Amino acid sequence: TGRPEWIWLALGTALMGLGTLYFLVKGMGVSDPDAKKFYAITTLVPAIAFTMYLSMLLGYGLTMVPFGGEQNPIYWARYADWLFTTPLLLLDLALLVDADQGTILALVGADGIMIGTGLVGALTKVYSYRFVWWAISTAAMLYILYVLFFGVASTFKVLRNVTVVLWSAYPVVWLIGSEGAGIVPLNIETLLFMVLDVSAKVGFGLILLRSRAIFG
Amino acid sequence: TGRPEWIWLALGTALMGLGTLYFLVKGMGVSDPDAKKFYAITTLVPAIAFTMYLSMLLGYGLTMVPFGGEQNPIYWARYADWLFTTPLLLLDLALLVDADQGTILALVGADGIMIGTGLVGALTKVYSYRFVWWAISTAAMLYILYVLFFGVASTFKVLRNVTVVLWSAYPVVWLIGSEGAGIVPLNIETLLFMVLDVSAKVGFGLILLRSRAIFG
Amino acid sequence: TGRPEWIWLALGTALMGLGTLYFLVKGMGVSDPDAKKFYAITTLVPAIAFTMYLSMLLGYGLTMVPFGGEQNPIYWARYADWLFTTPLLLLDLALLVDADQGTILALVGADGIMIGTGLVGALTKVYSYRFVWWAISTAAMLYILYVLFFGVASTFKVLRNVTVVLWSAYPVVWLIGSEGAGIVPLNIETLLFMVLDVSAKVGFGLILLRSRAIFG
Ligand SMILES: *C\C=C(C)/C=C/C=C(C)/C=C/C1=C(C)CCCC1(C)C
Ligand SMILES: *C\C=C(C)/C=C/C=C(C)/C=C/C1=C(C)CCCC1(C)C
Ligand SMILES: *C\C=C(C)/C=C/C=C(C)/C=C/C1=C(C)CCCC1(C)C
Repeated sequence: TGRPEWIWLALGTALMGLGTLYFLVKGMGVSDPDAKKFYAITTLVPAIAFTMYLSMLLGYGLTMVPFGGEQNPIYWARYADWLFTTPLLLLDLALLVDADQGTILALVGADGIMIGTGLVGALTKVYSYRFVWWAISTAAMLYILYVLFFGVASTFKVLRNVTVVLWSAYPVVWLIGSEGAGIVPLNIETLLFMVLDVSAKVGFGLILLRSRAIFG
Repeated sequence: TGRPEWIWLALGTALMGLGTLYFLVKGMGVSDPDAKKFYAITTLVPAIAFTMYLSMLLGYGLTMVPFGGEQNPIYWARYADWLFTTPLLLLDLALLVDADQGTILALVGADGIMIGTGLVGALTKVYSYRFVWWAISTAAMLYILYVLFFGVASTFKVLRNVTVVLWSAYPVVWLIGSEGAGIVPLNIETLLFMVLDVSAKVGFGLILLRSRAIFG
Repeated sequence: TGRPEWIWLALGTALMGLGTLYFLVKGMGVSDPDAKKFYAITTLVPAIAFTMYLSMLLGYGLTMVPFGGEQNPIYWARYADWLFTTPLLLLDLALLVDADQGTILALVGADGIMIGTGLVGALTKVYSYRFVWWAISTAAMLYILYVLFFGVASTFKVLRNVTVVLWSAYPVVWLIGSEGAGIVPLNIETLLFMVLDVSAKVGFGLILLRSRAIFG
C-alpha cells in the first residue's frame, strides 16, 4: 500500500500468526502444570504480537507526531505490544530459575517503566526531551539486564544471552530510526524491529519450548 | 435525555449499583479465606460495571467513530468494563475447579485479546476491517470456551453453561448492532448489552454466591 | 518556565529521583525473600512517580479540560501515577499483616476504582458531574480505610495512620483545588499534591524499610 514499510508489517503479521498456531498445536496435550506454564506464556506472546502487527499493518496502531518541524508517523502499537509481551518473556526466565517474588516484581516493575517511558519518548513533541525518555528507558533496560546477571541453568544461560543481544538492539534502532535522530528511514526502522520482534517472540520461544528444562 | 438509549444506561447503572450494595452487605462477616475470594471477585465486578454504565449514562464513556460514510456513536466504556470484569468472571470458574496457573494465564490472556481486539474493531474507521477484528475476538472467545470444556462440579457446570449462552450472545449483538452491520438501532443494541451485562454481572454472581461450593 | 507550578514539579521530580536512588542502594544486598519483597515494592513506587513528575514537569502529562466556561489545565499524569503506586502501597500493608488473597483483591480492586473514577472526574467536561465522580472515588477510598481498620503490628499501626492522614488529604485538595470548586490556584494545588506524594511515596517508605518488621 501507500506505506513503504507495509510489507514488513505484513511479514511480521504472518510470522507471528504462524508462530502462534505452531505453539498452540505444539502445546496441545501438555498435562504437566509447570510445562503448561511455559506453554501458555510462550504461545500468548506472539498471539498478542500478531494482533499488534495487524493493527500497524491495517494502520490502526499508527499515529503522527509533530517534531523537528515535521509530522512524523509513530507506530504506537509497537509499544502496546512490548508492554504486555516483555513482562511475559521475563516471566519465562523467572520461572526457569525460580526467582523469588520480590525479584519478579522488580523485573516486571522495571519493564513497565522501560516501555512506558519509551512510549512517552515516542509521543513527545519536544525533540530534545525524546532523548531524555530514551535515556531513562535505557537505564531501566540496563537494570533489568543487571538483575538477569547478578540478581535449567544451561537453558537459562542460553535464553539470557539471547535476551541481552536482542533487547539491547531495540535502543539503537530507536536512536538511529525515525523516532530518534532520524538516521535510518522508517521503512528500514520497521524492518529491524520486525526482525527483532520475530526473533524475540518466536525464536526465543522455539529455543525454550524445545527444552526439557520447562518440565518439572 | 437526547439519547434514546439513555433509559437503558440508567437502568443498568441502577441495577449494577444495587447489585453491588447487595453483595457488599451479603459479604460482610465472611471469614473463610476461599469464600472471601469469591465474595471479593463477585462484588468487584458489578462495582466496576456500575461506574462504567454511569460514564456511558453521563456521556463520558461515549465517542463518535466515522465509517460507512457516517459519524457513529461508540460506547467505548463498554469495553473498558469487560476488560476488567471478564477476567474476574473467569477467575471464579478457575478457582471453582482449582485450575492450575498455566491455564489461568492462557484464559486471562485469551480474554484480554478478546476485548482488546473487539475494542479495536469498535474504533476502526475502515468499515471492512472492523469485521476482521470481530473475527479474531470471536476466535479468542471460542478458545476460552474450548478451554472451559476441554482444558463444585455441579455449580461449575451450571456457571459454565450460563457462561456459554451469555458470552456467545455478545458477538451477535455486535454484528447486528450499530457497531457492525447496522441491523438493529443503537437504542436496542444498548438494551441487549445491558440485559446481558446484568445477567452476566449480577445474575451469575447470585447463582455462585448462593452456593456452598465457594466454601472450603 | 511559563507555568507557575513548574518549581513544584521540578522539586517533586528531584525528590522522587533521589528517593529512588536511595532505596536502590539501600536495597542492594538483601537476600531475605520477604524483605526483598518490601524493597522492590518500596523502590518501584518513587521510580514510577519520578517518571510521572517528570512528564508533568516537561509538560507531557498535562492536558486542558474545558468546563465552568474555562479551559482548565489538568495533570492527568498524576492519576496515571497513583494508578500504579497506590496499589503497591496497599501491598506493603497487606504483606505486613499477611492479608489473605480475597482481601488483597478487594483492596487492589477498590483502589483501581478510586483512581479511575477520580481520573474520570478530572477529565469530565460537565462541571456538576465531576463532583459525582469525586464522591464515588471518595466512597472507594473510605472502603479501603474501612478494610484497613476492620478487615509487624506496631509498624502496621504506624503505617496505617500515616495512610489515613495522608490519603484523606487527597480528596480535600481535589475539591478546593482547580480540578474542583476552584478555591486554591493550580500553583498551590500542585504544591500540596507534591508534598503529599513525597510524604506518601518517600516518607512512608523510609518508615517501613527502616523497620525489622519487613524481615522474616
Ligand atoms: C517484543 C519483544 C521484546 C524482547 C522487545 C524488547 C524491547 C525493548 C527492550 C525496548 C527497549 C527500548 C529502550 C531500551 C529505550 C527506547 C525505547 C524502547 C522501548 C525501544
Ligand atoms: C460483562 C460480562 C461479560 C460476561 C461480557 C462478555 C463479553 C464478551 C464475551 C464479548 C465478546 C466480543 C466478541 C466475541 C467479538 C466482538 C466484540 C466483543 C468484545 C463484543
Ligand atoms: C501517591 C501516593 C498516594 C498515597 C496517593 C493517594 C491518592 C489518593 C488517596 C487519591 C484519592 C482521590 C479521591 C479520594 C477522590 C478524588 C480523586 C482522588 C484520586 C484525588
